Amino acid sequence: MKLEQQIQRVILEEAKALIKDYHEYHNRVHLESVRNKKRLGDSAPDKKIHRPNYWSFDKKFDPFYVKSNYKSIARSIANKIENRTYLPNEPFTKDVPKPDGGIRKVSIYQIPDAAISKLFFNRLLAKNRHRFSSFSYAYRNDRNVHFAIQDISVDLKKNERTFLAEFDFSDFFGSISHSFLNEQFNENGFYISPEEKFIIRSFLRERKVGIPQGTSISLFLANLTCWKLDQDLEREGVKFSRYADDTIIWSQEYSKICNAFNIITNFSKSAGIKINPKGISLLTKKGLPSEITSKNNLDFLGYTLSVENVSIKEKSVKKIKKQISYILYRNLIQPLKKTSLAGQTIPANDRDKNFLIAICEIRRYMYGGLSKSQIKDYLSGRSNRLYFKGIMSFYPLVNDVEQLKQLDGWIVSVIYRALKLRCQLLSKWGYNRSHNFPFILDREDIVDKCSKKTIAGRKLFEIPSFLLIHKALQKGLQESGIEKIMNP
Amino acid sequence: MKLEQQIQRVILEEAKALIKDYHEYHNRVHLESVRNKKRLGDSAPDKKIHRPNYWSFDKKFDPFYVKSNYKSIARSIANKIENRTYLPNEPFTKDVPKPDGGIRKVSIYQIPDAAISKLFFNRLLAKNRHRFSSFSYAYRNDRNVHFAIQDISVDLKKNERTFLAEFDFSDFFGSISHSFLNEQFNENGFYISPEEKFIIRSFLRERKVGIPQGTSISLFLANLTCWKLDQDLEREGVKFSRYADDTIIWSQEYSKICNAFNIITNFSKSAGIKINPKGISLLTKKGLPSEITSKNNLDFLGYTLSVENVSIKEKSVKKIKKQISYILYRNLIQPLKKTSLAGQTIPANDRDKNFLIAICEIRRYMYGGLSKSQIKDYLSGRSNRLYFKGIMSFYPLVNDVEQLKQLDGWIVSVIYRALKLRCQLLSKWGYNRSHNFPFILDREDIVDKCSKKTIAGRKLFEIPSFLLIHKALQKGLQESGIEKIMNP
RNA sequence: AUUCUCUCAUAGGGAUAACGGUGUGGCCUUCUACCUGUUAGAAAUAAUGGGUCUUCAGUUGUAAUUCGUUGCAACUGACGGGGGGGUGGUGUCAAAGCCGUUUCAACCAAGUGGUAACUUACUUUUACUUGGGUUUAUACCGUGGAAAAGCCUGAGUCUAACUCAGGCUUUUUUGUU
RNA sequence: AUUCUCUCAUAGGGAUAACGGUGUGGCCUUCUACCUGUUAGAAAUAAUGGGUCUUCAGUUGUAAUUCGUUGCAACUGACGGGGGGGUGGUGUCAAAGCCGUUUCAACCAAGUGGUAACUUACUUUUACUUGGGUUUAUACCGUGGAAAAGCCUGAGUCUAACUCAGGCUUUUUUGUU
Repeated sequence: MKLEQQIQRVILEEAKALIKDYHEYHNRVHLESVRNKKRLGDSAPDKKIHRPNYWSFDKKFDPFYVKSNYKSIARSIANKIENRTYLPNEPFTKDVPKPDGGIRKVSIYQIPDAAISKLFFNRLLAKNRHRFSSFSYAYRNDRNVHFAIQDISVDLKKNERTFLAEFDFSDFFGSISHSFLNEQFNENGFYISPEEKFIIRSFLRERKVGIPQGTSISLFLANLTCWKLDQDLEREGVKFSRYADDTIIWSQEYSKICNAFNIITNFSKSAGIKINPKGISLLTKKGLPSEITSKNNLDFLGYTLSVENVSIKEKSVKKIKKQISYILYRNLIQPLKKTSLAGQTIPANDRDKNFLIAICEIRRYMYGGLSKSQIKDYLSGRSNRLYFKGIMSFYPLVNDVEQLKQLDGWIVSVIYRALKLRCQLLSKWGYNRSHNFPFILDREDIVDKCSKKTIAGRKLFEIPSFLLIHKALQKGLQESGIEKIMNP
Repeated sequence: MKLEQQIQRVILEEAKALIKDYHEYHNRVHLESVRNKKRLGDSAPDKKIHRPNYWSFDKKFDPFYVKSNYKSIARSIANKIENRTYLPNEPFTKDVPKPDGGIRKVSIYQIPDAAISKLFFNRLLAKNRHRFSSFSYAYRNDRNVHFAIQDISVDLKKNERTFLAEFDFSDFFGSISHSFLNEQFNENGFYISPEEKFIIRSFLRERKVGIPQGTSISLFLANLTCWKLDQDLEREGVKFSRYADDTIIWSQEYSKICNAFNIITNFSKSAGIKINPKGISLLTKKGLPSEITSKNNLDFLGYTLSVENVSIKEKSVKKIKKQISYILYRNLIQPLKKTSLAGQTIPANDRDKNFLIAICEIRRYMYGGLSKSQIKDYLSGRSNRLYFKGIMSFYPLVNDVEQLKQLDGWIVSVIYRALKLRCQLLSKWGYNRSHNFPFILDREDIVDKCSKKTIAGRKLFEIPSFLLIHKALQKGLQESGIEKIMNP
């Protein structure tokens, strides 16, 4: 297995995956444009298939070109690696505003360079896995971050008073002396072959200072740089998790968190670059007071973790409500707020097709398309497996039944109100349909009536409920674990 | 995928693997009996193919029978699990003397019971991995124990003064209250489904107190039982590793290790059972003195780990010397110490076939059959891969060049002496062969002369050297990691 | 050309129109309680078309119990928010409260100084689609072929005007279907 | 029978001799520096049969250098234990030492009170074999078939002795080869 063959394999697979993604993109756009023509009638806009802009910045960004000449590309890359002259091209970078007001520098390396990064740094991470800390993650969408969440959640329950502290490592990775990184190469038992060291130094040479964030090589260089910080924090007895440019350190003692603050400062001085807290607080059982500045809720990604429950962050709930509300608006209000209703099917005969489309869209967003019969078959024992998709697949550790119950109420209320305004607009256009099924149900009757309706023998009107799929999530986490439900 | 199909799959694979092992056993016995006939002439004994004795204690121990009726076996097992009446049969247990004077209770569950144990407890371990400690192992032959060794080794180098302590958990697992285990079932974020809880309780019910050791279910129940001991020790800042019924806890502080002793005692009291040290010492750079009782070497499995190097334990070096010495004795001395030399080829014509057989046996035991040309091809860059087998595959973390150099000298000296006694015995029989190649070389000439000799164009007389394959092992650890060399 | 093939190959050459995918339905097969017409049939069932619950907690009875708990009834306790404006009881010495009655509100909004819009969208990542595989129809990205229309340039007769040649843009059918 | 197939199946029924593997060599193909006969051949190489090194550290010169370091020479520094008995120099006021010279020792043994044995072996596990896959020969575990020998039991003539039937043990060839 020569290096050229490995490069050819990896580059071909990366380009093939990107080509499959583009194909599915334009196919999806066409299907959506068919449905949008049906929805918005003549007013419906026309399809506009885009191509990722960076594809034109360089030809090796474009997956199709790379697939065209991946053998030559890999041939030259292999020669460059063997002659120790390889240097990755410039990543197409785009700095993006962050909610704190900073900039998250997105970096897209060209397909050959990203293929090399995966091929080498995945091997390095696999071979040095036991040398790294437990909860170190590179992306904030990393599925395995949920394990860290679990840990903190468990502690926040068992420890009824936990001192926490949060930190931002953005400037560390933006400007970390490459000398420090190169010093760490032969410490802590790391196994980095000479060629792997050359590739590391080459990706660092294409850069000048800092580690490229949100990339294949991010996790390795981050763990390699932060190995001593992890070791000191582990000796202090503090528990910690780094995700992307954030770090959370929790303990049952105040002295420990203060000593961790000192450790982080000393490691920053050793690095020649500073780490700044977002900073320090105490989480306690709700109702119980606190001595230091305290907060009874911690925002960990899309989770609010408290000593009592794990819930969905308020921003995540607002986003879920935004998506459901826009589904109902797009399907039941927007088409009827257009200048003309030419080619827009009007609800009649006790059938509103737009309402079926909206309910199914909400079910896909929430359940993934599961029926309440399927979820109950899984919850009873009839079914030995349920596919977990939709929004709740991203919040598998939620255990706040009240939040889900409130969202159920909100879904029903918004369905009623949107249907009511749809009736109002329809009557404005000239169609009186208040007596028809979609518009006659009271809010306290929508769920029952919809549960009873059946089209094609399948109950496709049942209003999706968060609590049912939450029960299913709990059973599936007691049966498979986080990893299985997050990815099947 | 129904439970019966899963059970059939696992039982069939277990039985099939055991049948493959037996087939290879008797085939090896035949090949060895051919070679032994050629070696010991008429005095060579006759073949005696055995069958594992426990196969006759019950018919479900025998792989052939289990393969005969694995469908009915799995059918009944699945019904028993679904009706919550399944109880594993009695393991064929055999207490064995331990070097400390204790008894290691070997337990072999019947093939269906062991297949169920794997099927369920491997799933449990996979789904609760991140809830367990890093260096927790069930068997002392577990390959991954080497990672824990790496950790301690690294610390013992970086920390030039390390307080260590060792403990024996044998009585803990021999008698642990099953109530304590059952209490831990719903703590620490563990995910144990009701059926997995039933299987755990069933294997515990077949037992009365204690966890069956050296079994598929050992690691899960041990980690589930010791999870609070691990959490307490991790909060104390002590690092630790449990392997089978042993635990090593190390720190850079004396207070920490004493507090760990207190933690272990408290956990013992909570368990209703005592954990006793083998106990406490300081490892320091050689030459430097110590306050407390100190030792500059720690025996971790077949390793002696010191602040300066990782070496092979003295018992392991004795075992290696025993194997090499017996190879030379069996091939070059034993045949000639028989009553008659009927059918035993006598060295002549400057060719001793027995010496070729012995050198090749030593090469297999040491290198795995590698030629020095192959190892140097790998060490130069010519070859991109070398298979790592033989004795040194079990000691991949050795970095003591002096020990290997001394073993090289010992190999050459023993070869010279065994060949000399072979010449003496041959002359006693009537064959004068001191002038011939095998018996004319001085000890300072054996390696060179043998290196030059070639049969079939391949240098099969070269005296195997530990230092060459040690260099190869270091390169393969910097190129692949522990896991890759340990198992290809 | 995103196909196929050559160059000591992160770039350049050629040769052919194909390659790569998407929704629906079909078979295969993974797992799926009960009651039912009506088709076959001798009560063994299968495809079909209609319907019901299916979860969690406690109490009690019962059986096992290695003293963690476990199977079965069978009774109730939850199992679809919040807010604004009016309005009845409560429920107190007033009043918080909290029971219910009607209207308003597509969401953010239980809020902004104000409240609309938006899904190929905003974004620290807010990210994914209906167990696995394969073929009748409707398709899709690019490329190729054909036609039509418009514009520009050049040439011949030449006042006009007509004809031809080249280039550019747009729109339609197909070989993958 | 360890093969194939049936029983509401951790157990029982049947039907056939096969099933499951091992060493060697062959092709396929994964990676492999240099110099060479002698076979083909027009110097392009291929199968073959002989040979050499291939690692690490420092110094110095040189080129790059984001100031971690990196490519290339080219010089030396290691790159095959220990012990017992004699014996020479050193190397000191003696002496430890430590240079080398010869003998003894299969290992443990640089030790036990003593020193032999052992590999289907001892054992806390001291545990594995030659990159992946497949077919000419030599085989293997079990099972089946055939023959021979020995022993026991029963029956017929019966003093003996002979014949037949049944059971048990052992050893040899084969269908997988």
